[PDB]
Amino acid sequence: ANTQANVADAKSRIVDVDFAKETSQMTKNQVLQQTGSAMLAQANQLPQVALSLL
Amino acid sequence: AITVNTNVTSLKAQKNLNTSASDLATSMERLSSGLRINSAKDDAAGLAISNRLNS
Repeated sequence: ANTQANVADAKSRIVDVDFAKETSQMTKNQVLQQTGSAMLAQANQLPQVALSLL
Repeated sequence: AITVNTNVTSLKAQKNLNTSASDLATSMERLSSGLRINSAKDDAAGLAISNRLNS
Protein backbone atom coordinates (compact mmCIF):
# COMPACT_ATOMS: atom_id res chain seq x y z
CA ALA A 1 0.00 0.00 0.00
CA ASN A 2 2.82 2.42 0.84
CA THR A 3 4.62 1.73 -2.43
CA GLN A 4 1.45 2.08 -4.50
CA ALA A 5 0.84 5.55 -3.05
CA ASN A 6 4.41 6.71 -3.73
CA VAL A 7 4.49 5.31 -7.28
CA ALA A 8 1.14 6.88 -8.18
CA ASP A 9 2.52 10.21 -6.95
CA ALA A 10 5.59 9.68 -9.16
CA LYS A 11 3.45 8.91 -12.23
CA SER A 12 1.18 11.90 -11.63
CA ARG A 13 4.24 14.18 -11.67
CA ILE A 14 4.92 13.00 -15.23
CA VAL A 15 1.54 12.44 -16.90
CA ASP A 16 -1.01 14.86 -15.44
CA VAL A 17 -1.63 18.45 -16.53
CA ASP A 18 -1.21 21.60 -14.45
CA PHE A 19 -4.42 23.62 -14.50
CA ALA A 20 -2.87 26.85 -13.16
CA LYS A 21 -0.38 26.93 -16.04
CA GLU A 22 -2.61 25.62 -18.80
CA THR A 23 -5.47 28.07 -18.21
CA SER A 24 -2.97 30.94 -18.44
CA GLN A 25 -1.66 29.65 -21.77
CA MET A 26 -5.24 29.32 -23.03
CA THR A 27 -6.12 32.93 -22.19
CA LYS A 28 -2.93 34.22 -23.81
CA ASN A 29 -3.70 32.42 -27.07
CA GLN A 30 -7.30 33.68 -27.00
CA VAL A 31 -6.12 37.30 -26.89
CA LEU A 32 -3.55 36.65 -29.61
CA GLN A 33 -6.25 35.17 -31.84
CA GLN A 34 -8.40 38.28 -31.54
CA THR A 35 -5.42 40.57 -32.22
CA GLY A 36 -4.25 38.56 -35.23
CA SER A 37 -7.75 38.48 -36.69
CA ALA A 38 -8.01 42.27 -36.41
CA MET A 39 -4.56 42.73 -37.94
CA LEU A 40 -5.25 40.42 -40.90
CA ALA A 41 -8.57 42.14 -41.61
CA GLN A 42 -6.74 45.47 -41.63
CA ALA A 43 -3.98 44.00 -43.82
CA ASN A 44 -6.35 42.90 -46.60
CA GLN A 45 -7.26 46.57 -47.25
CA LEU A 46 -3.83 47.74 -48.45
CA PRO A 47 -4.30 47.46 -52.27
CA GLN A 48 -6.90 50.26 -52.08
CA VAL A 49 -4.31 53.06 -52.22
CA ALA A 50 -4.06 52.41 -55.96
CA LEU A 51 -7.69 53.41 -56.45
CA SER A 52 -6.79 56.73 -54.84
CA LEU A 53 -3.86 57.22 -57.21
CA LEU A 54 -6.07 56.13 -60.10
CA ALA B 1 9.25 77.48 -65.60
CA ILE B 2 6.11 75.77 -66.87
CA THR B 3 7.21 72.36 -68.15
CA VAL B 4 5.41 69.17 -69.15
CA ASN B 5 8.18 66.62 -69.63
CA THR B 6 9.44 66.38 -66.02
CA ASN B 7 7.57 66.74 -62.73
CA VAL B 8 9.73 66.85 -59.60
CA THR B 9 7.00 67.54 -57.05
CA SER B 10 5.44 64.23 -58.07
CA LEU B 11 8.73 62.39 -57.55
CA LYS B 12 9.11 63.77 -54.04
CA ALA B 13 5.48 63.02 -53.17
CA GLN B 14 5.98 59.44 -54.37
CA LYS B 15 8.98 58.99 -52.10
CA ASN B 16 7.17 60.35 -49.04
CA LEU B 17 4.13 58.15 -49.69
CA ASN B 18 6.34 55.07 -50.01
CA THR B 19 8.09 55.84 -46.72
CA SER B 20 4.76 56.17 -44.93
CA ALA B 21 3.44 52.90 -46.39
CA SER B 22 6.56 51.01 -45.30
CA ASP B 23 6.27 52.33 -41.73
CA LEU B 24 2.60 51.34 -41.55
CA ALA B 25 3.31 47.80 -42.77
CA THR B 26 6.04 47.39 -40.14
CA SER B 27 3.69 48.51 -37.36
CA MET B 28 0.94 46.16 -38.59
CA GLU B 29 3.36 43.22 -38.48
CA ARG B 30 4.50 44.08 -34.95
CA LEU B 31 0.91 44.28 -33.66
CA SER B 32 -0.04 41.01 -35.35
CA SER B 33 2.94 39.11 -33.92
CA GLY B 34 3.17 40.57 -30.41
CA LEU B 35 6.97 40.88 -30.61
CA ARG B 36 9.26 43.87 -31.07
CA ILE B 37 12.10 41.86 -32.62
CA ASN B 38 10.93 39.82 -35.60
CA SER B 39 14.30 39.77 -37.40
CA ALA B 40 17.86 40.94 -36.95
CA LYS B 41 16.95 44.05 -38.94
CA ASP B 42 15.27 45.18 -35.70
CA ASP B 43 17.81 44.63 -32.90
CA ALA B 44 20.81 42.34 -33.36
CA ALA B 45 22.36 42.31 -29.89
CA GLY B 46 18.97 41.91 -28.24
CA LEU B 47 18.33 38.88 -30.44
CA ALA B 48 21.37 37.05 -29.04
CA ILE B 49 20.78 38.18 -25.46
CA SER B 50 17.21 36.91 -25.73
CA ASN B 51 18.31 33.59 -27.24
CA ARG B 52 20.52 33.04 -24.19
CA LEU B 53 17.77 34.04 -21.75
CA ASN B 54 15.41 31.68 -23.59
CA SER B 55 17.86 28.81 -23.16
